[PDB]
This record gives sequence, structure tokens and C-alpha cells, in this order.
Amino acid sequence: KKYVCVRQYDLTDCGAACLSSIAQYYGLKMSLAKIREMTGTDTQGTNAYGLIHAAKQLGFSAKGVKASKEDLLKDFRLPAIANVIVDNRLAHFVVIYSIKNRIITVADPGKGIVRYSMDDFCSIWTGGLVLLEPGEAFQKGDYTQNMMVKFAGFLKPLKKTVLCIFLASLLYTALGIAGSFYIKFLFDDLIKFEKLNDLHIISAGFAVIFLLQIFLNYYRSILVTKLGMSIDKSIMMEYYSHVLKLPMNFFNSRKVGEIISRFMDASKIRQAISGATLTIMIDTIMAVIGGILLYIQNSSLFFISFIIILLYGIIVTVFNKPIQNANRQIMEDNAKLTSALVESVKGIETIKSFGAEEQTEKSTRDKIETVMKSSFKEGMLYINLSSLTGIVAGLGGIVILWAGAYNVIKGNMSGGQLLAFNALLAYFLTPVKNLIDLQPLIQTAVVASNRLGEILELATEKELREDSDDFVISLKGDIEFRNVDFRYGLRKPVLKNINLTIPKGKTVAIVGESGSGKTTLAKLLMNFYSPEKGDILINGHSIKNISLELIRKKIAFVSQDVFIFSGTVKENLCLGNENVDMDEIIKAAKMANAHDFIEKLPLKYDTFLNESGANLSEGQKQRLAIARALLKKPDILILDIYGLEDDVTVIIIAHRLSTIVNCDKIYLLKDGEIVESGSHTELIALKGCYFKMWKQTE
Amino acid sequence: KKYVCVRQYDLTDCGAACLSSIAQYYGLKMSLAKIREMTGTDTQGTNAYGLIHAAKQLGFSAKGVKASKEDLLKDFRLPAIANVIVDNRLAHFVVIYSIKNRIITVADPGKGIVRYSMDDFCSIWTGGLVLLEPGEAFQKGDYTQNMMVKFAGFLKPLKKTVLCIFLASLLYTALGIAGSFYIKFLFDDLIKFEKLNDLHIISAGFAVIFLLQIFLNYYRSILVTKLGMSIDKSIMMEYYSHVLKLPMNFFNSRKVGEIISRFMDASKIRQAISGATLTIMIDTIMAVIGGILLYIQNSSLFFISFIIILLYGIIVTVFNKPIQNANRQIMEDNAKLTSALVESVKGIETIKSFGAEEQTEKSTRDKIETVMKSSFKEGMLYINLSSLTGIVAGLGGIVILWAGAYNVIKGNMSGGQLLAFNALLAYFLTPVKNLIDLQPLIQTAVVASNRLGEILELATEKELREDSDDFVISLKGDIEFRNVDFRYGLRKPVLKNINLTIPKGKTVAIVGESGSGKTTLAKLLMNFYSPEKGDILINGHSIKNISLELIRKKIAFVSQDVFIFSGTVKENLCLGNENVDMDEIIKAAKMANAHDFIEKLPLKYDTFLNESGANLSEGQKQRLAIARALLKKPDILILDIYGLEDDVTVIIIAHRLSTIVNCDKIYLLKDGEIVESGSHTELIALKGCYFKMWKQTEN
Amino acid sequence: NIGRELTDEELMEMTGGS
Amino acid sequence: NIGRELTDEELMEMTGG
Ligand SMILES: CCCCCCCC/C=C/CCCCCCCC(=O)O[C@@H](COC(=O)CCCCCCCCCCCCCCC)COP(=O)([O-])OCC[N+](C)(C)C
Ligand SMILES: CCCCCCCCCCCCCCCC(=O)OCCCOP(=O)(O)OCC[N+](C)(C)C
Ligand SMILES: CCCCCCCCCCCCCCCC(=O)OCCCOP(=O)(O)OCC[N+](C)(C)C
Ligand SMILES: CCCCCCCCCCCCCCCC(=O)OCCCOP(=O)(O)OCC[N+](C)(C)C
Ligand SMILES: CCCCCCCCCCCCCCCC(=O)OCCCOP(=O)(O)OCC[N+](C)(C)C
Ligand SMILES: Nc1ncnc2c1ncn2[C@@H]1O[C@H](COP(=O)(O)OP(=O)(O)O)[C@@H](O)[C@H]1O
Ligand SMILES: Nc1ncnc2c1ncn2[C@@H]1O[C@H](COP(=O)(O)OP(=O)(O)O)[C@@H](O)[C@H]1O
Repeated sequence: KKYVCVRQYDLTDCGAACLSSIAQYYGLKMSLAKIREMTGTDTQGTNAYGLIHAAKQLGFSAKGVKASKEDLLKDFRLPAIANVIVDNRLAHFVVIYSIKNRIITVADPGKGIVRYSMDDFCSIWTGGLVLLEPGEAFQKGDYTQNMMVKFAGFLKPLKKTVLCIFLASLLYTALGIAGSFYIKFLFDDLIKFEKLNDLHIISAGFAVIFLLQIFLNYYRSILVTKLGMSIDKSIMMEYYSHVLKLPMNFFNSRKVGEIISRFMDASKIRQAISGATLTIMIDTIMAVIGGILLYIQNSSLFFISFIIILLYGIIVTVFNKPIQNANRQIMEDNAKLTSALVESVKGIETIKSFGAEEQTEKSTRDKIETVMKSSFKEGMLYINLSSLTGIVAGLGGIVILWAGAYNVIKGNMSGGQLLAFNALLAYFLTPVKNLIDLQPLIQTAVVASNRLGEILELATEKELREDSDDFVISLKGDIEFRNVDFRYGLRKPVLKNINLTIPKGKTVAIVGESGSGKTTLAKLLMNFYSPEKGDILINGHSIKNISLELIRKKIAFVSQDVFIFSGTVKENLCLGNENVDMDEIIKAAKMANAHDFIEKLPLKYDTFLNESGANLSEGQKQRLAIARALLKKPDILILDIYGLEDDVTVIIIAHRLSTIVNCDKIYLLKDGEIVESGSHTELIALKGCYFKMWKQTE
Repeated sequence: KKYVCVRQYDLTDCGAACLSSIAQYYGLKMSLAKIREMTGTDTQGTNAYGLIHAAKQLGFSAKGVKASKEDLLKDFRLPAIANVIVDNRLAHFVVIYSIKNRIITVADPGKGIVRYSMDDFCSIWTGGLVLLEPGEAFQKGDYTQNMMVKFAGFLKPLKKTVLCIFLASLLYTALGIAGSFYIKFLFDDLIKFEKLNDLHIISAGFAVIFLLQIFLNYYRSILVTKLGMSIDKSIMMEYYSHVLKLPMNFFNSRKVGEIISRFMDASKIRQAISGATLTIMIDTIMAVIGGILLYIQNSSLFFISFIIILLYGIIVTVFNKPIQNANRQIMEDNAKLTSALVESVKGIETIKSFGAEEQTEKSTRDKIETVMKSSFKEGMLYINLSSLTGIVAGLGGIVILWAGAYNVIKGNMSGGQLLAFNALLAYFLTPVKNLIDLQPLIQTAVVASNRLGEILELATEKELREDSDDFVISLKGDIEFRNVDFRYGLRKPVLKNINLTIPKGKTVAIVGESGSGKTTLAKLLMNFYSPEKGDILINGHSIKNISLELIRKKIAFVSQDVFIFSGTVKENLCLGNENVDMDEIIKAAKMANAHDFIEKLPLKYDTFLNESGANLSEGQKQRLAIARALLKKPDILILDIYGLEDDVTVIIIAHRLSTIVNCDKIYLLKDGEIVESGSHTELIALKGCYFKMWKQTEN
Repeated sequence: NIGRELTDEELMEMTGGS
Repeated sequence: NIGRELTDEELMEMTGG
């Protein structure tokens, strides 16, 4: 039974990759994205609890234990998940597959199948283990989809261009093969018989043939470039359009670079969607034709050339994998060096204050030395590959000339025929070499296609929505949280049975300490996330049965983390809607008292805020956000009484109780519950916690 | 005279480049890194005030005006820095050289010498002009140095490796030239006379020659790789070692990307330092020998080969400049697209809240289309260049075979000679092609050498310090500010007039609003910056005359913006100090009250903190910084815990008015001056601005 | 049954990958 | 002597870069 080792698409999916490897070993193959989202993988990776949760969800019976070196030799399920502390710097997950004769075999998602000794493994091992076995409710299958199929289905509208490229390539090949006989016509017939006029005629004809070949190459290059750009743009725009529709748990669980690297994955996919298909067709046909021609010229020389290309293919195939491993190591070392440099430059003031310039210099020198050492290992691999390939090619050329001279002496050939064979070798060795050189291009494209197309299988925010009645048109009413439970991913719960009621049109506030979870209530109210238990009701109706458009349109949230987009002030204030008249923006700016600083700007309401409002500072961006929210005209407004309608609910989130005294209701949020609710005078009385925080704060 | 356009090195040195161009126009050449600090250039850029100040500091008579469209037609000075706005997005500085009639010729530091119509320029022109004259005390000179000569000094410890590479290349070339005659010996001698026995011996000899050639290539490739590694390491370490010693105005006036981006300049410098030098000194001799051999074989065919290589050189030279212009445009479009993508991913909450998904899709589609258009332009340039080069090469080969057949028919040469000529061509055209292909490499490497080595001329922090004192060992005493002024690089003055005395061994608190300047006083007390006028005295001693090491060692500053670097908990606490006892570490952690959650963490005082303490919380990271500051054991402690001896001075920076009621003295900083001072009760009774802000904020 | 069974609260402390 | 000489407040306001 083969050992399946699923590799990582990112840095934080080690546990998801391990669980996928075990599932595939047991006959259940799924995409890495679904398993990653079941395990609760986020920017901090995954923990054991997520692994057992997903395994139980996947039909496995799983448990988590802490073992020792004395327990690593008993009778237990051979495939397990183990925790390692690799480099004494990074926690990681590996899959244990077999222990016998004191040799630990583990699939590491970042490296592959590796075998440690007992000593090294116990040095890196933490002692924690996840034991899994298929249960009663286990169902095998293959829920993964082939991505090359659809990424080549993008080629369906562009079939005419592919046909034109194919025809141009065949015409180019025919012209080149025809022109390869100029040297034969020279030596066998023109030079030998001293025919001067015919020399000029044939030379002019072959010059014309070469010019036609150049024109065909020009046309084919233009077509290939345009096709490649078209496919790149199509894949990129499809990926971006799907990503913009995904829920917020997709964005909280991933970094920006993780989402952006798929734009390079798109080009990686295209290089095999366009390059590999055309290469395979054109070069297979050309190699067959060139081989037939070479065999017609001479059988022994053709066999010599076949042996040459066989040796080249063997050498390249042997050297393929170590080059990839060395490149991966080099990229890792470059990432570490760049991280160290950025950290040292950003925190230069602390280094100067503590006088750690020498230590930082030595550390950066050591990391540079590591990078150089990793670069020399790949440099030596390429040098060895080039030397072996050069040996094969040069010795093959010398042997071809040797055997051709032998055949000419023996009458089996002519000197012109040998020169023509040498010329024609470019139309048999080059196509087969190009076909051989497709191994690194297709594996990389397959990995990139899986990476990009596993996201496109994820459900969008609107798809996961339930049945929404089209009768609710306004969100004005009491806001009820009934037994609401929530947790970010598979972490410790943030809200433990929230139960509260916010009256209609009243200005209420939510108070508590930092990290209590006050922002979580606002996020759940806007329906960015859904509660795992309980319900949220607006005007009596459940939030899940109200259209997402209305929820997103009639609820506004202004926090301290104001985001301003790169554009004019009017463009940022008119985000989402464009059929707005300037007097409305003026009124909103006046209400949010943002009018003055916009007026005293180079281009009032047209000033371009470069680098996300770098010109402005904290205090003006907040006013811009408030003005934008007022332009939104919300029925519920969350802040951290401008205009409004006196029935628009306003919810204030703060921890400094001084500014909440005038609020109609105050909800104290402690330990994931609304412990106390009431007016400032009532809560400041002999009630408990509220008095304590009031006296402590000031 | 000639129109001088000084191209930018970074994205925010427009005014410095314009001032450098105008100075060079009148005969004063200086490095861009010095003019950039004379103009007060920072992350935001340069303002006209900085340009005027630097020009007057350069001897120029400088003036700044706002002009109209009709004002241009009047007669005035030539250079004329002007302000424009390209794409209606960001401001920019150009140099308007001359106005013949309705046509404005300008040096743009980002593109080069360009020309606009009067209407187009007046559309982009903002009406602001910086008039410059070469003063009266303006002296001509050239204060730059050759960076390439400076970086070529790294080759001196590698003379043996360079000589070995040269000898290996000479042997390789000789063996290749010797092996190029195999086909001539085949056709002229062995095939013609049917010498079967000789054929094998000559073929084996040429195979042995080729194997020796492969071994020599292997050896010299290893040597070249090692040489390049050494040169990269040397240049990178020199640059980093110098950067780590520069003052804080260097880091505050530049981005992290700007500083880091010059680590890729080391590779560009190495390319011309090593590879170009080897290519020149090897391929020159190789091309001379190959041309001599080809001329020996046949004069007419050698002339044809010379014409071929001349045409290739002309085509490559013509296509050089257009190709580098398109690549820059592609890089700019890619940068814009990447910025849009990152900014839309980071602000997905707002996009979803306001329903601006279709707008984002359209904007990203437009930027992708722009990038694709630029890529197609560059690809078309490359396709045209490749088509012309292929025409030249293929037609030259056909004509060479044609003329060789003609000469063989006429009896001037033989077929074997023609084939040997075809091989020696491969040993002649390649060296000259390699020499021709050095123009982009040399130009890029010269630009990179200037860009990197203009920073190595910058004075370090220790160099700028005056004479120190060997009798001041403790910083305990009274901290006094005598008429301190300060500005962050030719901007609005943060402090207008500072006069405050801090009693010895007491606790004081400076109060103010956001942007008042309290952090600026904190930085100025530690000699991170120097006051443009005034003095700072610590125990009757000027701040400038005390050793910088002592100043940095005896003063600790803990702010809300803490810095944790990747490493163990103990490594972070022992930053800059090597031999420190573990008992001191645990005592400092106990005093900072960080001794609880650290023990809660796995491995105790060895927990690696991934990505600058990402796993730790904001409240926890502050406690590590406090523990580090307590480990420093300072004489002045500026906080934004208290377990030290009463002799240490304690300074508190806070905007709140409640936590500092028990402070011995309270200094109120408003509008850049100390408006009020004294104890809390005195300020409350004084009915000053402290009372106003206490009633407004804390009621 | 190799080792001591981890509790549901201590399982979240056994993390991996970043 | 073109136009109007800008004051230090106006000189600090027209920027570039
Ligand atoms: C119409 C014509 C079209 C033809 C195009 C077809 C081309 C398509 C080809 C596709 C090749 C796909 C190979 C992938 C699988 C390799 C598996 C593997 O493990 O390799 C391993 C070894 O590999 C070897 O030792 C030899 C490999 C045999 C390949 C045979 C010749 C290659 C093509 C012949 C072309 C003849 C064409 C003749 C044409 C007349 C790699 O292991 P490693 O870890 O990387 O390192 C090994 C180190 N060690 C040596 C110490 C162990
Ligand atoms: C890893 C590095 C290895 C590099 C090695 C590359 C070398 C590639 C060469 C392949 C082996 C080639 C040997 C084949 C020799 C050969 O095959 O020599 C042809 C001529 C012999 O003559 P023949 O073909 O048998 O015909 C006889 C008919 N007649 C003349 C009697 C009439
Ligand atoms: C027979 C008489 C000949 C006389 C001529 C004398 C000259 C001697 C020179 C020969 C040429 C040899 C030089 C080429 C050296 C070379 O080319 O060395 C190959 C590297 C082999 O080692 P390598 O396979 O790279 O190691 C493992 C890598 N990998 C498989 C794990 C990926
Ligand atoms: C009758 C006598 C026969 C003797 C035959 C001897 C032949 C020996 C020939 C070796 C010469 C090799 C030297 C090659 C030098 C070279 O090939 O140098 C490249 C030039 C690149 O620089 P360039 O393109 O000219 O720069 C353009 C600048 N500008 C115009 C844009 C301003
Ligand atoms: C018997 C002697 C044997 C000697 C063998 C030596 C080989 C010599 C080969 C040098 C090749 C160098 C050619 C350089 C030609 C050149 O450098 O001339 C280019 C034209 C200037 O083009 P450029 O100004 O760079 O830009 C475009 C401007 N414009 C033309 C479009 C207006
Ligand atoms: N985007 C997120 N991803 C993962 N965890 C989060 C995220 N936002 C908040 N949390 C966690 O959930 C808790 C929610 O607290 P929060 O709502 O930020 O409190 P407050 O509203 O008082 O700032 C925090 O302790 C934080 O650790
Ligand atoms: N690194 C910097 N570069 C340029 N200007 C700065 C820098 N840091 C602060 N400033 C400016 O100096 C002024 C002083 O603010 P600051 O002292 O940081 O406020 P506080 O005293 O409340 O910490 C601010 O208005 C700010 O614009």
C-alpha cells in the first residue's frame, strides 16, 4: 500500500495536508481547501482540536494523546499525526506511517517522504499524537475535480487562433526542412560540377525560402503572444471575481500574499494551457517527420542520434528532482534573509537604543552565508547537468561525423548527404528535447492549477444564504440576540450565550474591556459571520431570512480602523453607489464636520489621496468614514446623532465610560455574556462589576 | 549648453533630482544622496521651501513664485524648476529648460528630456515656479567620485582566481579553435583519399580535445560561481554595515523598501565588476584571434562576417533604448495593479459593506488591461528585434555559403576550408556579440553602483558627534532645555520654544494633545535627533559632549509601539547585551510582571516568537519591553514597572490626565511650547489650559 | 492507547504550522 | 519678477514626489 504525501499549497496548512494525506491513504480524496476550512486553519495554523473535529466530521474516529519514547513501539494504528518543533523554531505537523527496526517514516507536507532515526525524531517530536481510524460512518470516494480540464476549456473560444498557429508552425517546419538541403545541393552537385549560374539561382531560391520562414515566425510569434495574454487575463479575472464573492471567513483565515500569489499561479497555468498543448502537437509531428527523414538519409546515423537524445532525456529526468529541491531551499533561505532585513530596518531605533548593531550585523551575515551556501548547491547541480549534456552533445556530434565519414568512404553516403544530415538534425533533436523539457513545466502547472482552482470550488456568500422573504424592506426595530454563540474558526468561544434586546430608535452602548468581544457583536449584526448557536432578530424577523443586499445597505459601521481607498475624496465618499448628487455629499460632510478640511485642500472634493489617504491623518479619515456612512443612510448605525431620523438605532462601542453616561442603555460585556444592562445611574449603583470598572477607570 | 537630466534613484526624490540637474547645468556636480538631505526630502517628498533652502545653501539665488499661463511667455531665467501633476493623481517636479514658441521642453527626472505643447504643459502645470540663479558665492566643482572604481577594489584580493579563470578561458578557446578543423581534415584528407585507418586516430584525438575542453569549462564555471558569490557577499555586507551606523534622519526620511531594495543593487554591481571584466579581457583576445584566423582562411568571407556583426551591432544598439523604456512602463503598471489588488484585499470589509464589488472588478480589469497593453508593446519590440537579428544571421549564413561555393569553384579555397570557416565563425561572431551585449549590463550596473555607493559617502552617527567626555559617567542630575527648536526635515516646527527643568531623581509627566510633540522631546533627550537651535543639559553638561554609548546605555524609552524581533523570549530581553545572568533576567521579568504568562508559555524562557511576537498579545509585548528597559538598568526612564532606585529620573508621556495625578511635576505642552508647569494642584488652581482639558476630558 | 489522553482544552494548545 | 512671490506657508504647500 503506497504512502500518500499531500504537499502544502501555503505555509499554515500543515495539519490540513496531514489530514488529507491520511484520508487519501484510507480511500477518501477531497480538495485541500474544504479540509482546510473544516480544520479551522487560519493565519496561526491549526491545532489538534481542529484535526479531531474535522476527522470526526470526515467519518473518522480520532483522539489526541501525549506519548513518550517508551510508547512509540507498541501496537497502534500505523498512520498517525505527530507534532514536531522543527529547527526549535517552528511547530509543524507530520504523518507517521511505519515504525520497524527503529526507523521512523514520516510524510512531511513541506518536504516529502522522509525517514528519521529514533534519536532525531524524538528530538523534534513533542510527544503529542493524533490517532485516527475509519469509523462506521466512513464513505470512500473522489470528490476532487481535474483542473487542467477546465483551464483548457478556456481554450474553446480561441480555437481558430490555435489552428492558425498550428498551420503556421507546419509551414515553418516544411520550409526549414526544405532549406536544410542547401548544403547537400552545394557540395554534391554545384561545387563538384562547377556550375556557377545554377549556384546563384539555387542560392537566391533558398534565401527566399528563409525569408518566408522568417515571416511565418513573425506571424506565429504575434499570435502566440496574443493568445497567452488572453488566457492570462481570463484566468486572472475569473479568480478575482470569484474571490470578491467569498465570505469573510475566507479572508480572516488567509493572508494578503496567499490571496495574491494566485495571480502568478494563473500565468503558471497558462504556460501549460497554451505552451504545452502547442508544443506537444507541433513538436510531436515535427519530430516524427524529422526522424523519418533522418532514417531515410542513413539508418546508423539515425540510431546514433536516437541514442544521443535518449541519453539527454535520461540525464535531464535524473537531474530534474534535485534541482527543484535546491530551488525550494534557496527560496526558503531568501525568505528568511528578507524577513531578517525587514525586521532589522523597521526596528532600527531599538537596535540603536540597545547598541545591538554588531549582533544584527553578525546575524545578517550568517543568513547571507546560508543563502550563498544554498545557492552554490543549485549552481553545482546546473553545472553538472550542463557538463553532462555538453559531453553527450559534443561526443555525439563527433561520433556522427566519424560514422558519416566511414559511410562515405564505404559508399553508403555522400559528403553532401552527411552535411544535409547534420543540418537536418535540428529538426529531430530539438523537438524531442522540447518534449522532454516539458516535465518541470507540467508539474508546476498542475500544482498551480490545483492551488487556484480549489478556491473556485468554494461556496460564495450568497450561495450559503438561506431562503429570504422579499417582504422586509426596512431594518427599523428592536434588535434581539437570543442565545448567540460564536467562535472565530475552531478557537475558544468568544460569545457564550449572548442574550440582549436593543430598543427601537434608542441610543444604546456596549461597554467592556479590550478583547471582550464587543466588535464581534457588531460583525454578527451586519451578518459578516453567522452564530453557531442562537439567533439574531431585527424587527422580529430573523436576520438569516432578510436579503443580504438590504442588510449590507441599511446597516453602517464606523470603527477606528478606517480604510480609505486610493482615489479622489468624492470617489471614496461615493463608494458603492455612483448616482449621487454633490449637494448630498456636501450635506453629509457638513453633518460629519469633515467639510472644512476637505475645503482647505488643493482640489476640494477632487484631491487624490495617494497610498490609501497618506496625506490625511487619524482624525480626518474617521470623519470621511462618518460622512460616507451618513451618505449610506442607515437604519442601524454602529460607532466607536448626526442628522438621522430619531428612530435610527445607534450602538456605540467603547471602553472609556465617560462618553457613555448619556446613553439610554448600557450593556456590560464580561466573559462572553451581557452581565449588566441599564442606565448609567442604575449601573453605577450597588450593582457589581460596572461600579468596579467605573471607579477603576477614573 | 547641454540639457542635463538627472534621473531619480527612488520614488520620492523629484525635487532633489531637479536641483541636481540645475546645479550640474551651471557646473556643480554632487551626489544625489547629499542634495536629498539638503532639500529635507522625506517619505512625503520635497516642498518648494526645501528647494529654496538647499539652493541658497548651494550658493544659488533662489526664489519661489506662482505664475499664470501668460507669465510663461515673458523672459526669465532658463532652468526654472516647475510643479506639475501627472494623471491628476500625484504632484511632481520638472525642469523647464527653454520655450522656443508654444513648445515647452522639460527635463523630467522620471522619464528624460521630453517636449509638450503649450496647452498640454499649461494643463499639467500648477502655476508654481522656482526661479534659480547661480548666485554670487556659487563656486563650480565636481564633488562626486567614480563608484565603479571604488567597487572594483573588491577584485584585488581575488587576483589569483581572476588569473586562473583567464588561463582556463585561453586554454578553452585554443582547444576549441584546434577542434574546429576536424571537418576540414575529414573532407579534404580522410574522405577524399579513403584513409580508414587514420580516420579513427584523428577522430579519437578530437574527442580527447573536446573532453579536455569540457573539463576546462567545468573548472572555470566553478571558479566564476565562487567569484560571484564572494563579490556579492562583500558588497552586501559593506552596504549593510554602513547602513546600520547612519543617523535616524536617514531611516525616517526613507522607506523600508528603499533601504532594502539596494541589496539587489549588489548583484547588478557584481555583474559588471566580474562578468563584464572577464568578458572584455577574454573575448577581446578571442575575437582578435578568430578574426585573424578567418582572414587567413578567406578575405571575402571575413569581410562578409564583419558586415554581419556590424549589422547585428547596429540593430541591437538601435533597439537598446526603446526596450528599456517599455520595461519601465510595464514595471510601473504592474506596481499599480499590485497596489490595487493589495488595497482591495485588505479593505474587503468596506467593499462588502458598501456593495462596491462590481466597481472593484471593473477597476482591476482596467489595470490588468493596461498591464497587458504594456506587455504587448514590449513583446512586439522584442519580436521585431528578434526578426531583424534572425534575418541578418540567416541571410549572412546563406551568403557565406554562397560566396564560399563561388570561391571553391574558382579554386581560391576548398570545401573543407569552407566548413572550417563555418566553425571558426562560431569562434568569431560569439565574442563580438558578447562584447556588444555589454551595453545594457554596464549601464544598469553604473546606475546601481551610483545608487548604492552614494549612501556609503553619508556620514555615520559617530562621525557627526563632537568631542566626548571621559569624566561624565552617570546621567543622574537635572535635565534642562534651553530654547530648544526642532523640525522634522524642513517642515513645520514641532517645538517652537522649549524651556523646562526636570528635578533630579523625581517623577515628571509631560501632558498634551495628539501631535503636541512629547515623543519628539523623548527622542531629543536620547540624541536620536539634534535641536536646530538650543541646548539640552544633563547635570550641567551639554548633551552633545557626552559619549553616545553612555547616552544610549543609561537612558531607556518604552513606548506603546514596541519592537520584538524573531527569537526566543530570553534573546529579546538580552538585546545588545551578551554576558548577562539569568537571575537578573527573571528579576526584571518579575518587576515588569511578565513572569507569569512567559512561564505559561511552552519552553519557559525559550519560546520562539513567530513573526515579531505575533502569537503574543499587545499587552504582553509591552511587558517584555519594560523588562528589557529594566534590564538595561538606566538613569533616565521615559515611559508612555516602577521598581528602580529613587535616584533614577522618571518621565511619563501620556494624553490622559488621571494616571499622573501623583507625579511630582506636570509639564503642559501646547502649540510646541511649555505653557504651564508645576504640580497637579497648582495647575488646577491656576485655572490654566490644564483646567480646561481636565474639565473637557475627565470632567 | 499510547500515552495520556489530552483534554479538550489542552488540545488547542497543541498547534502547528504558521 | 514673474507673478507673486510665495510666502513660507505657500512655499511649504506646493510639494512634489
Ligand atoms: C515522437 C517522439 C516523442 C518523444 C518525446 C518523449 C519524451 C517524454 C519523456 C517523459 C519522461 C517522464 C519520466 C518521469 C518518471 C521518472 C521516474 C523517476 O523516478 O526518475 C528517477 C530516475 O529516472 C531514471 O533513472 C531514468 C528515467 C527514464 C526516462 C527514459 C528517458 C527519458 C525520455 C527519453 C526520450 C527518448 C525519445 C526518442 C525519440 C525517437 C528520478 O530520480 P531523482 O530523484 O530525480 O534522481 C535520481 C538520482 N539517482 C540516479 C542517484 C537515483
Ligand atoms: C554520459 C555521457 C555519455 C556520452 C556518450 C555520447 C556518445 C553517443 C554515441 C552513441 C554510440 C555510437 C556508437 C555507434 C558506432 C556505429 O554504429 O558506427 C556506425 C558505422 C558502422 O558501420 P555500420 O553502421 O555497421 O554499416 C556497415 C556497412 N558497411 C560499411 C560494411 C557497408
Ligand atoms: C577517456 C580518455 C579521455 C581523456 C581526456 C581527459 C580529460 C578528462 C575530462 C573528462 C570530462 C569530465 C568533466 C565533466 C565533469 C562532470 O560533469 O561531472 C559530472 C557530475 C556527476 O556527479 P552528479 O551526478 O552531479 O552527483 C549527483 C547529482 N544527482 C544525480 C544527485 C543529481
Ligand atoms: C585587413 C586586416 C585583417 C585583420 C583581421 C583582424 C580582426 C580582429 C577583429 C577583433 C575586433 C574585436 C573588438 C570588438 C569590440 C566591440 O565589439 O565593441 C562592441 C561595441 C559596443 O558599444 P557600441 O554599440 O558601439 O555603443 C554605442 C554607443 N552609441 C553609438 C549609442 C553612442
Ligand atoms: C577589419 C576590422 C575587423 C574589426 C571587427 C570588429 C567588429 C565591429 C563590430 C562593432 C559593432 C558596433 C556597431 C555600433 C553601431 C552604433 O552604435 O550605431 C547605432 C546607431 C545609433 O543609434 P542610437 O543613437 O544608439 O539610438 C537610436 C537613434 N536613432 C538612430 C534611431 C536615431
Ligand atoms: N479577525 C479575527 N480573527 C481571529 N480572531 C479574532 C479576530 N477578531 C477578533 N478575534 C479574537 O476574538 C476576540 C474578539 O474581541 P474584540 O471583538 O476585538 O473586542 P473589542 O470589540 O473590545 O475590541 C479577541 O480577543 C480576538 O482575540
Ligand atoms: N518620523 C516622523 N517623521 C516626520 N514627522 C513626524 C515623525 N514623527 C512625528 N512627526 C510629527 O511630529 C509631530 C509631533 O507628534 P508626536 O510627538 O508624535 O505626538 P505625541 O507627542 O502625542 O506623541 C506630529 O504632528 C507628527 O506629524
